Amino acid sequence: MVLESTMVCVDNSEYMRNGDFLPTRLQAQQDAVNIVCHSKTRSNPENNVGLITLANDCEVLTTLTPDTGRILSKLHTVQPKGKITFCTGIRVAHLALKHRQGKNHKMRIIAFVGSPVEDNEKDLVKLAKRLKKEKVNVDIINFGEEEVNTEKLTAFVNTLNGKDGTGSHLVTVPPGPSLADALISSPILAG
Amino acid sequence: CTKIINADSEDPKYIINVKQFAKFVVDLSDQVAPTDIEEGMRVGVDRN
Amino acid sequence: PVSEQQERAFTLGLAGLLGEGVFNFGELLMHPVLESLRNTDRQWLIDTLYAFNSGNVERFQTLKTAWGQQPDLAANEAQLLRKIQLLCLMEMTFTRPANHRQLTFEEIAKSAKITVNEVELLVMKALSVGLVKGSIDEVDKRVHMTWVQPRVLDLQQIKGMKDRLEFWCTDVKSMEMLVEHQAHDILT
Amino acid sequence: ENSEKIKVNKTLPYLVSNVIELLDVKCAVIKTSTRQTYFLPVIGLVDAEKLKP
Amino acid sequence: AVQKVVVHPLVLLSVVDHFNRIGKVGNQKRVVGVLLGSWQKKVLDVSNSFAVPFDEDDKDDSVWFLDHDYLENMYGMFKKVNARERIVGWYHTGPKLHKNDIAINELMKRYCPNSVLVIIDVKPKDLGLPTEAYISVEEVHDDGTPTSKTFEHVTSEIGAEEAEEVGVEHLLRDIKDTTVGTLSQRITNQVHGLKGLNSKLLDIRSYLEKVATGKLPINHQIIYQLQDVFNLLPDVSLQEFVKAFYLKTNDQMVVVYLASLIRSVVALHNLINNKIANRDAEKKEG
Amino acid sequence: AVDTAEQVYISSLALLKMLKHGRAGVPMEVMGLMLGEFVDDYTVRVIDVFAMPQSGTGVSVEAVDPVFQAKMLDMLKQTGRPEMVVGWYHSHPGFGCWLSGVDINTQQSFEALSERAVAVVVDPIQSVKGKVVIDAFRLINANMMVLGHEPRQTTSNLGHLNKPSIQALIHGLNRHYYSITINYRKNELEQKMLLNLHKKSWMEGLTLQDYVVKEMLELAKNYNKAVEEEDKMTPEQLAIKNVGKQDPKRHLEEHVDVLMTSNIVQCLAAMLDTVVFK
Amino acid sequence: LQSVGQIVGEVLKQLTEEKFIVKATNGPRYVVGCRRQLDKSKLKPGTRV
Amino acid sequence: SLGLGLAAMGTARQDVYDLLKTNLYQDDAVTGEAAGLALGLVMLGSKNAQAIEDMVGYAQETQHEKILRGLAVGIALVMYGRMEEADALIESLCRDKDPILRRSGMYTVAMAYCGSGNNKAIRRLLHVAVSDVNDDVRRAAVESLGFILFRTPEQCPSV
Amino acid sequence: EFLHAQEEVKRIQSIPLVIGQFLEAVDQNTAIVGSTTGSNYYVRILSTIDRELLKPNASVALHKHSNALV
Ligand SMILES: [Zn+2]
Repeated sequence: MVLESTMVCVDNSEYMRNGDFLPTRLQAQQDAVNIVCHSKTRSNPENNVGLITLANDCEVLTTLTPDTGRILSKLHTVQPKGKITFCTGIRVAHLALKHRQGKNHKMRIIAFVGSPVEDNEKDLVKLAKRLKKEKVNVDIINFGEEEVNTEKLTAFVNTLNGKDGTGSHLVTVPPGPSLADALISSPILAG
Repeated sequence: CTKIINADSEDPKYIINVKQFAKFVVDLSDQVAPTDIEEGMRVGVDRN
Repeated sequence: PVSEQQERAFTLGLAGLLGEGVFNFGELLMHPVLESLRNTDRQWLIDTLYAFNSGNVERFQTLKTAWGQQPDLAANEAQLLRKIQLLCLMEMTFTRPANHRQLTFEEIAKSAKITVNEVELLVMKALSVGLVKGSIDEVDKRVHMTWVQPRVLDLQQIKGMKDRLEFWCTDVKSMEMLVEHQAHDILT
Repeated sequence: ENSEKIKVNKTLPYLVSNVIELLDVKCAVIKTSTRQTYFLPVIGLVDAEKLKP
Repeated sequence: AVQKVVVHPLVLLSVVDHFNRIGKVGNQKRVVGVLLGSWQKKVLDVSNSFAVPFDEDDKDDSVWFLDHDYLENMYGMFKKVNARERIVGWYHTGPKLHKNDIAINELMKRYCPNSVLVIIDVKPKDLGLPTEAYISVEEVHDDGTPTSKTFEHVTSEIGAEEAEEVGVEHLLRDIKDTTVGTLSQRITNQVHGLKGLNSKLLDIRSYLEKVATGKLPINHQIIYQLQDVFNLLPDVSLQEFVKAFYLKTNDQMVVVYLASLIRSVVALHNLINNKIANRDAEKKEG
Repeated sequence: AVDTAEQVYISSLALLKMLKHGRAGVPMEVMGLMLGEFVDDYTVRVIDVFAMPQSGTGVSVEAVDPVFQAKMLDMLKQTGRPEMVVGWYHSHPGFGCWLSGVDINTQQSFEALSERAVAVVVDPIQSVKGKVVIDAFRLINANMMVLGHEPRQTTSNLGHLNKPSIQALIHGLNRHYYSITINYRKNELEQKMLLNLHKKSWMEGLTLQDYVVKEMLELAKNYNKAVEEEDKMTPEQLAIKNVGKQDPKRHLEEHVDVLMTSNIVQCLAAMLDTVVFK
Repeated sequence: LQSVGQIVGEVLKQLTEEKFIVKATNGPRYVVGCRRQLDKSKLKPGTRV
Repeated sequence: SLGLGLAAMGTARQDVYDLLKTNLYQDDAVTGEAAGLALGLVMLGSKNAQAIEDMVGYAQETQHEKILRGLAVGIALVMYGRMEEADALIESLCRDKDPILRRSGMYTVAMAYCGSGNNKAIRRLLHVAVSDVNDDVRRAAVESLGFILFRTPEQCPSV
Repeated sequence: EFLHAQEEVKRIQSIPLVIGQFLEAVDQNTAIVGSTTGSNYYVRILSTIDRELLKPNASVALHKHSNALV
């Protein structure tokens, strides 16, 4: 029963309203959260899952909890419209994992990007080097739309996991409609 | 000492008038037989 | 759109502010975005609008206001003339507190743009509006009145600085020190 | 609330007695068998409509 | 809403105890706790309160975390202790209000329909009262300020408790008319002369400083409107207040005289009582 | 293995919470758990107190909820530092401070749980800042009765303990228990904020506007002087009286200080008239 | 559950605006003081309280 | 420790001072109170700034009152017959919020001015006994008045 | 201290007082009185009250805890 707590970051935006992935991108994002929460529950019952929108407002939608019932309710009525603000959300997610009293549980972040982020690449790279010092694994699955090639995120992931680091997989949105199961397989195959 | 006036189904909840105090809904004591306690019977209830 | 808003402000500079609805001594008139757009509208008309509120009678500006916008001004000229006379009465008390607030009947006659003999009758009408509760003496028609509400303070609130406030407060604490010096042992 | 209700009925100071009258601000006045009258701002756990003067 | 904000003394101490509890880390620079109080009437009275763990970050004041579980579990357990107790707002230290406060306020608004922020200062100074009351609302400014969403100051008061200063005031206290007019006048001159001047001085500095850093010298109607209300008296030259002569000056003499004439009679009673006390009672050679 | 006149230090927060919780539950004798610190046998300080949710059973050990204690402790761990509870604090309204056989049964369980197991008995009898009806008691073992109950290495502390002595009701049930001295825990900034919030806040200290004054004063000054005119007749009687045998003459009517303070403070309004304003 | 009830009594007389003499229905009489906005005009003696 | 300090009183040996510091740093107040009295005896009359600094610093950081009470006697013992050398320390102890430190300050007035009728020592003692609310501090001040006036005991009853 | 103690004497009177009827004065500083309960008690008269008022049975306020003639 490996102990891990994951502060996932969901996305709610006009981009998320687009339904190219599955019937709706938001529904597909909810499905992706459902599998990861189930996977954490299979790995350990005590595992804590918490999520928050990284768009416009980046607070805590749900405090990390072993029970997944709160996670499902937060996914319901997510309401999408805010422009993505990944930099504020990523900083909040890393510190929030430290905030949890049970720091013994392994700390991981899974995020969904629905829109291009208007941030200096150096600024996110500086956050990524700080994230590397924090040594908390972050894997991001881009959903529906993303900055072309997620170039800033690819550099951010490399800065986050450089020098033979975890190299947590970064999933650029598959072009056009993507099956949720196709999205789920890459994180299950490797972090 | 107090005087029983009635009894109830399931938990008996016998209600007793002390003699001037009040109608007290007192359950039977643990070390007693429920059959031995009877309606319309004088009984002794510990205050504490 | 700056030009479209300047065109809307051209109307706001003309009929919109010519309307008796807005005359706030610059509460809206001195607001920066509209006034800059109203710069495209005739500057003299824009000045005349400020002049009615704070310049009061502004007899030269009164000739100018007819030039600034014949529409609206001509229709409400009698009503606006009454409004500037009321504005002049409010102006003496808020702008000048005591001393200069007291003024001759002839100045009020110029302020109401009426004859000095007529102002003996006219001051009563201006006093009648009673927009602000005050005390008025007809010895020289001096004001020295009580409550007044200014729409906004003139200039940079120079009166609010050491010209009136703050400087008096500095004087008080030195006198407070005099009370301490007078009775230090009693303070214990 | 049920556990407290069971304990209070069982307890000696329950003093079960008739309500003199029913009042509204939802309120009750009870004369206990001790012959002391108390007005309760809240009528009680049992329904106000259910209670009868 | 929030017409007045009485804060109970127990809550006022509770903020200070929390600051000591987190005194080990001075990085936070403020203490944040859920404020629980009863809306019995328009008056808001704060009652027993608990402190939710919170971190404020200097990085754009966007890295702010409030634990949903702590707020929910503690509030429910505290509500079980008092039915009257309900979330009524939140309390923070850090006397200068951080920009992050409005974002924290939005979460606070969600928890309570008409919540309030109390900026209690754990380190007390002098003048006024420790708690500062602010309520954040969204509206359209009549003049036309964009957004117009800001905290609004509300009146604040101290709550009533019994046997509370036996722990503290018993050591000192001065409940008598002996010090009235002996030191009480000194305190008012000390603060109205200096503290009242300091706020006016802030506006006089603002004539250029508000232009330099302030919202505007010509801004917030009450800057001139309230100041003009304060200038109910003219402020300069003729004044017509103490210079009334036939009016206030003549009255001041009548009352001062009536008050003074008692003192000549007062001296008579005190002097003769001393003469009997020492001239006869002390003089008993026997 | 030897008891002493140990001192229990009550933090202001613990005392304030206990009386407020007690006042709310005075009819139902509410009980709570005291989050004290066992720093050493000689000195025990209760840094914090928390109120148990009202329990139907009473002040009994059964009433205490184990689940509530664990969850409350977890919240204390996350925010600030938690401390092991010294003992149970509770209110007995009928008898200011007293001990009961029911109380000893809970006290014994707390004694088994730890050592000092201090028990506090706050009550509705109160004063604005001078009652301290609350008292602290610790049981004495029957086996320990043969041994001296409280050997004292310090005479002065026993003398301070002697000043409270015993209460007549407490004396009735004193056997099998020993009273333990309670003192306020050191209060510094905590004392300072309430001190700042006393004359300035609890008492009237507007200060900016702290300084009737000329309206009803004329009535009060005339009335007190009239009372003096009648009262001064008694001193006139004493001087005329030979008073060979000492007799009470209703002197010290005074009111001179009351007249002096009222007339002078109102006359001090001259400072407001020409100095505080213009 | 929090509410603890109130003794029902009749105001015998108004001793002072602050304190009114009242008698409890059972019989012991205690001088008592008004609470907040108790409308002392409607608290005239002969009113149940 | 109490016996060793009394036996070594006035020796001012570094070894005894270090061992007394070890008992002081043991953090047990009952043994520490004995160590605190001993620390004063060994350095009695020393006017050692380092010793006074260590004792005052430990007293500030010592949670237990019993250690503070023993240390309070010790601080007075180290400053013996100064007559003006420890006046700044005496002011600081009186200034200190802690009552036990103020009691040490009254004791410091007595030891520094032992057998001295100096008005300055009496004046500070006079103000503190009236001003300090704490009874223990007030009692300490009266005890101090006796120590200073042993040399002239004719006026000792009148005060 | 004298002023603080004088306030304390005033304070005992302010708290809610049970109504009582004076019956007899055994000596100055003591009295025998019957309360609304009626039970006769060896209460202590307060120093401030005028003694002349005490002699008629009249009505005397009793401190709830003390039963004294407040
Ligand atoms: Zn008990």
